Amino acid sequence: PQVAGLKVPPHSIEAEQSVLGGLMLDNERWDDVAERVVADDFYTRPHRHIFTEMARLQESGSPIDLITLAESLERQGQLDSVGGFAYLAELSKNTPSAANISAYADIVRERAVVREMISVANEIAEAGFDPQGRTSEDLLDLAESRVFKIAESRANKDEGPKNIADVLDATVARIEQLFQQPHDGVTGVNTGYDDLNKKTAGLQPSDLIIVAARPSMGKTTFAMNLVENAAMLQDKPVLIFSLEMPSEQIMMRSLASLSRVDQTKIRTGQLDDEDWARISGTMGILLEKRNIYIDDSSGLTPTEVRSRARRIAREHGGIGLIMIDYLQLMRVPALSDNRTLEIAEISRSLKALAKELNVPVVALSQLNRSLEQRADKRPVNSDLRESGSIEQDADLIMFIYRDEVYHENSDLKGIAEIIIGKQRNGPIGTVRLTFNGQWSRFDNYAGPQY
Amino acid sequence: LKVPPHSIEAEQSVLGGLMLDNERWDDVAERVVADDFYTRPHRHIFTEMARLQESGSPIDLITLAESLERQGQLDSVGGFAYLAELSKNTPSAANISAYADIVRERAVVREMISVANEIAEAGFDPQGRTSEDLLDLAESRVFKIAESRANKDEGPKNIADVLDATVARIEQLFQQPHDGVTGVNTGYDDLNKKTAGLQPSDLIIVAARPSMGKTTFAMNLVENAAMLQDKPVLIFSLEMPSEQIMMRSLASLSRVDQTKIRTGQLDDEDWARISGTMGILLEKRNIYIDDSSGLTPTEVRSRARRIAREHGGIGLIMIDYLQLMRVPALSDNRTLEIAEISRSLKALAKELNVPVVALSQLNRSLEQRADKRPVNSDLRESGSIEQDADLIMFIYRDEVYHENSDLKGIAEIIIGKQRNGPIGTVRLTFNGQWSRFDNYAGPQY
Amino acid sequence: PQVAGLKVPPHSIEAEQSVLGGLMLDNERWDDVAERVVADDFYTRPHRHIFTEMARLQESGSPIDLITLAESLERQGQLDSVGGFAYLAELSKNTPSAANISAYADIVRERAVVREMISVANEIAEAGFDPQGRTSEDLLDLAESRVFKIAESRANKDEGPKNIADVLDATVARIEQLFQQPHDGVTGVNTGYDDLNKKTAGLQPSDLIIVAARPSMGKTTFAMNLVENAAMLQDKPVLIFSLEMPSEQIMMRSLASLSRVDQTKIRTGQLDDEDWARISGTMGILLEKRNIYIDDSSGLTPTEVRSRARRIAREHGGIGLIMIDYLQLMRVPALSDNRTLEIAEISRSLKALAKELNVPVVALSQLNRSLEQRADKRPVNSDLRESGSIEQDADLIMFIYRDEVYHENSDLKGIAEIIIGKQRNGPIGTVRLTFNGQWSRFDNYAGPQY
Amino acid sequence: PVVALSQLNRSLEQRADKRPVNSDLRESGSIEQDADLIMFIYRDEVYHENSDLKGIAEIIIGKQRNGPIGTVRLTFNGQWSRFDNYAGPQY
Ligand SMILES: Nc1ncnc2c1ncn2[C@@H]1O[C@H](COP(=O)(O)OP(=O)(O)O)[C@@H](O)[C@H]1O
Ligand SMILES: Nc1ncnc2c1ncn2[C@@H]1O[C@H](COP(=O)(O)OP(=O)(O)O)[C@@H](O)[C@H]1O
Ligand SMILES: Nc1ncnc2c1ncn2[C@@H]1O[C@H](COP(=O)(O)OP(=O)(O)O)[C@@H](O)[C@H]1O
Ligand SMILES: [Mg+2]
Ligand SMILES: [Mg+2]
Ligand SMILES: [Mg+2]
Repeated sequence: PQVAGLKVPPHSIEAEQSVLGGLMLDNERWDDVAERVVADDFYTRPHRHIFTEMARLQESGSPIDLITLAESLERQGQLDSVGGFAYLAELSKNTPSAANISAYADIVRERAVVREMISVANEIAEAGFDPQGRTSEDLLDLAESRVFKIAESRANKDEGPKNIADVLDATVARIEQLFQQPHDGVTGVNTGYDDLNKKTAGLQPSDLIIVAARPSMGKTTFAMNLVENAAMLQDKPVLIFSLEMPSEQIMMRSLASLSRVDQTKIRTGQLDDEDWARISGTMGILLEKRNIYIDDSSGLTPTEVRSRARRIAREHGGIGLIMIDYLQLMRVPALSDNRTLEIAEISRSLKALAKELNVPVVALSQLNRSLEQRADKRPVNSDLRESGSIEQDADLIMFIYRDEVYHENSDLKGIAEIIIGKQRNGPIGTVRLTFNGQWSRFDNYAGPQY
Repeated sequence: LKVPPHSIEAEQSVLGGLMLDNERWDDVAERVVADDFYTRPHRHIFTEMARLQESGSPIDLITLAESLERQGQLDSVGGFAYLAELSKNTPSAANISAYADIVRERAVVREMISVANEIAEAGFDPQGRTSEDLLDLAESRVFKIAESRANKDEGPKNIADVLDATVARIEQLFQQPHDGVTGVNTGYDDLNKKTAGLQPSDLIIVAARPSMGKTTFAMNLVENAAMLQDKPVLIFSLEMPSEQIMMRSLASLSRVDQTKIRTGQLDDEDWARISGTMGILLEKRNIYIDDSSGLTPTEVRSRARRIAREHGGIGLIMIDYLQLMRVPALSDNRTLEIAEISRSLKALAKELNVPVVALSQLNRSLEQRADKRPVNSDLRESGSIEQDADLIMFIYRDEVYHENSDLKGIAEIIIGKQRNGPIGTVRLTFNGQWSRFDNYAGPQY
Repeated sequence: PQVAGLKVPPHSIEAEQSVLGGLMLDNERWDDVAERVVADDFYTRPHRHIFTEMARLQESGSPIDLITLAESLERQGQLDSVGGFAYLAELSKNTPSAANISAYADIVRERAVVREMISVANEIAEAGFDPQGRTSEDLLDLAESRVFKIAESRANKDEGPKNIADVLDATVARIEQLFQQPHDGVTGVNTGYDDLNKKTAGLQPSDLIIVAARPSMGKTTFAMNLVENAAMLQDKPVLIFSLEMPSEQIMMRSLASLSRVDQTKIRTGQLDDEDWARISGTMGILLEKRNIYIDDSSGLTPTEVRSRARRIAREHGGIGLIMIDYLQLMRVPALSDNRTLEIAEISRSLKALAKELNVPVVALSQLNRSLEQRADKRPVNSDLRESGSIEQDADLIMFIYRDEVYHENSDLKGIAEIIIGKQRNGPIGTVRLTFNGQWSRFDNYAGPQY
Repeated sequence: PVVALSQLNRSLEQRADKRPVNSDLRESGSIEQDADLIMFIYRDEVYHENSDLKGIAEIIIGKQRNGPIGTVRLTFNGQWSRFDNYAGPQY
């Protein structure tokens, strides 16, 4: 009957059956499950054992679907204790589609934690009635312990609140490591532009830089210049998620910058021996390193972006930089109707990413026309209208004003000034850069002052 | 075999030995309170006799009976015969302290089992609550007994039991110098007077358009309250990691600009301040920091409980750029998200007897006003925090929105809400390269 | 075999042991169980009589566990007669969690109905075949009364529908008891504001008052003044649920208001002898009385509010006032997905409480900030957006406006007006009061008409 | 072989194209897993009038265990309930 079954401890075996075989079908969602779920949150011995195997093996063994699991279990030699491969095959039979997993990873936690807490309550009571030579303070410190042990068994790392001295020693090691080598003016990533390295103090390793201007001001060119220089200097990856334009134009413009010959003398082939030599030079010095990876997709969400980036992270080493062109595309199905909160959540998640990996971010944007009808037309932070979320999240913003698009009579055609709208860890101001942009590159401007 | 453990002749013994010796009253009262006992009549006896020991000394048999008649309560305690049974029996000696002690012990136990059973109830019939919103309940209810010393975790409170704590509060400060302060000192001799210190149950909110160093101000607060006070503090930087936080606070102390530190070059003049503040900070270990990515309020509560379980009790908190906080279940709608956040914050602070400091942000419908001082109706996040809070401090600083304006190197603290006091406005300075506001010793505003 | 297991009347015995095992192990639940179960709902006579004692004691003698029960059970001569002490120990030995009771008392009621219906069906049929020379008129009224006796066995004796004449006797007795004594215009509770009792006839005793405003008008002060006054104007308790802020501030405020001194002379300590005199007076008047009870809780539900209140009601006297502060914090978690239904639930439940005890209920609120864009700002029934159920349940609503926040050039300084906006018994109006908040109290205003 | 007809949730409706797929079949995968062949169906005379597919029926196949997937065209003359083959432009 049910009355004899009512004393049962809550357990949801059905989803617990589904989840294992669902991950046997796919090892791509495995991290989001490993975080949210732990062994003891499985009810019985065998499922728990199988998840133990499937969790330890991905530290070393990539292939865990059906049979390398048998190789593992052989190296443990615990055949026919969970039924071995017999009941394992009975399990691997199940959920041959396994579309999604999240709720089936959450209800486990619900039932597991509830069961555990209630066992604890039972213990507290029946201990209070059978005290066994004990007194209140000792009677109750155990209660503190058994209550706070639960979530402590689920926390994973020292992610918790850092004592002061640890972060202190970390920062002091940074100061010392920097004190060894020359100052360089930089405390992070270099951009090449020495005049910019001062104000910015170098692109810092934990931030969400933003760059912005109307379309034909060529912000995209500047972003590619940044990643370009940062790739040639470092011994470390970079990444580029260009959305609007596919990659076979990206690389043409990249060679236009690196190689200082226009697109037209490349797509055609009118290039002289010196020009052939410089194209071959950029080719050969990129070939040795091969830092860049590119995803020239159509439209994306931050959730996919974290996966695509962390895959590169685990492939080799910590990354050095990221770029994102024309931010406004990156969707979110939840708020596909509204836009304000959409941009808010985008910026939020990208900040979270950049902190999750301790690496910078570039992330461009568009502006609103209305600065046209101000008659000075110089950008300010009020101009880009996205509810001003980015004006809060961002550790850095800067703008571009190429003089020649609006005015032509003026003599400063071909010069472009950067405006730094806001910076967290420094001052604001401006700089002056120059533009020989039939091959899409900026360079320094060693003129008189501004 | 099993029973909610009560002793019942110890109780009668205490009542009897308390009747004949009216003076034997503080030795008891320091150990026992009405709800500590088991039955109803003995409680009402105890509290009426307390009412009599207000002034009336003689309380054994007859004056008690007469008062208890005046409240019209005789014979609901048995009767006058059952009463005189007590003075008849138990002429015992002064083995009275340990009686009250064991009775208090039994009461603590009974309370413990009651809590455990409530936990089991809410484990079986959660009423849509998940586990996250359930461990919160459990840990709170247990912690309230474990930390607390008055061991009456839940219930209403009759008044005398409240006035005792109130007047102990009003007592302890007069002995020390009061100095206008109650709670925490910010170190700013003008703000202390408009505030009397960050009172230890209140949700403070800071609010400003970004480039104002509100982050800097809050760091300055927790810093000064880390050194003056001798209890922990917490700093949650959802805005940025701790390697920047450390440089900034250390800079604020040593009065050396950041651009010199991270550059890695500096003078003996500066080393003599760095080493010092390092050591003075290190021989306390006040601080704890968390450089997380995205937090719920429940995680905040959890971490805080574990801290105070370690040792003593915290005294200040700082949360950073509150809009990042997201309770995931209601991520689809934003207003209720903010409301639940602020609710949880308030209950946290009230639970631990602390202040809280929570930064925020503002809507840009103020810039077109052409005056640009903030006020209450400027922040549009449903106004869910305007109703929850106790203290607010907007910030304005003229040398952003103008270059030539003749208030250079000055900010100001526009207060817009005060739960226990009045409002005002204050003048402070800003030297943004070593990141510390200072007092404005000058004319008024 | 099992076939002969079908003619048995349905019953449960393990649940019947487990219930009593929990109740004997814990007294906190008797409300719920007695709100689901009655003596005859059990199977046999012993467990019936046991439940009889375990209710009839908690009527007056609260404690019922194992031996405080047996000490009464003996005096009716029933030891070693309903199972006895040795067997009765079994019930307290096993199931020492008291983990679930309510479920283990639902099914008993189910089977009890299912059995007391069938025992009636058979007893109707056999008489329908053994008519005894009866006639239908003498044969169907018994069946009526039989079927209805089932539901009568459960119903509490004093919740049914009353006749006109008894109610009318109560009414005339009320008017009589009034005319034995002056009237003062009051029909219940007094406040201290004679300007208010005329439009209100006092706080009536079975209602849901609401006191709504913008943040800084001072509603909290007003409610505290009300309960503060009704303390000394009565010989009967009160309650407060200061969900907003804890006791050590509330009592400072209350004390101060009673003694006409500012808070800033207490917590500072720069005060006079006249001061301490007026302090000790109100102190020694509060403590010779023992009316008030306070609850510095954090977050609550009506389900717990009812329990905390009824504990007070059953301990001593019947309460005569309540206050609840900053209502919005009251969680009822099942609905927290939504808010409109949440407020509807709370209002519904508080109304039901107040009427279940025949007492008033102050309860505060907040107003949405829509009025600001109107330039009149005198609040009205339309600007509170909390499902508008509070606009329906309430037998009274009294907003608060106070010009010297919005304007500062005021011809209307130190004056707070009370915009009543709804009434269920009297008429509407508007009251004019004065404010001097450095000690947080409102006062009368002997002044011009309006 | 065994034919076994079935029905579809209206969950497909709001998609603005309303051609079925496998995931449109909300049946806890109870036959998306325990099947060998599927052939969803569509007929554009239903959802839209200005669709230039008057008298068209297409056999959408979200799955075939033993072979390749596809997408196929037929006609429809429901006035006596029969399908024919399509001899027109390709697909
Ligand atoms: N053949 C060319 N002649 C002149 N300018 C060029 C040529 N090719 C590229 N550019 C410059 O490169 C810039 C890149 O701009 P664009 O890619 O449109 O910016 P965004 O990516 O923001 O749209 C252009 O604004 C343009 O002035
Ligand atoms: N080293 C520095 N040199 C010059 N200005 C600085 C320096 N550090 C900070 N600032 C200024 O101080 C302000 C601090 O703002 P911040 O602390 O980020 O508060 P918020 O997070 O609200 O912007 C910035 O506007 C910045 O311009
Ligand atoms: N100690 C004080 N001195 C001067 N004014 C005060 C003091 N305490 C409170 N006030 C004023 O009186 C008001 C009290 O109302 P309050 O309790 O804040 O109502 P609410 O809970 O609705 O905010 C405050 O808003 C404040 O303006
Ligand atoms: Mg572009
Ligand atoms: Mg900040
Ligand atoms: Mg209030």
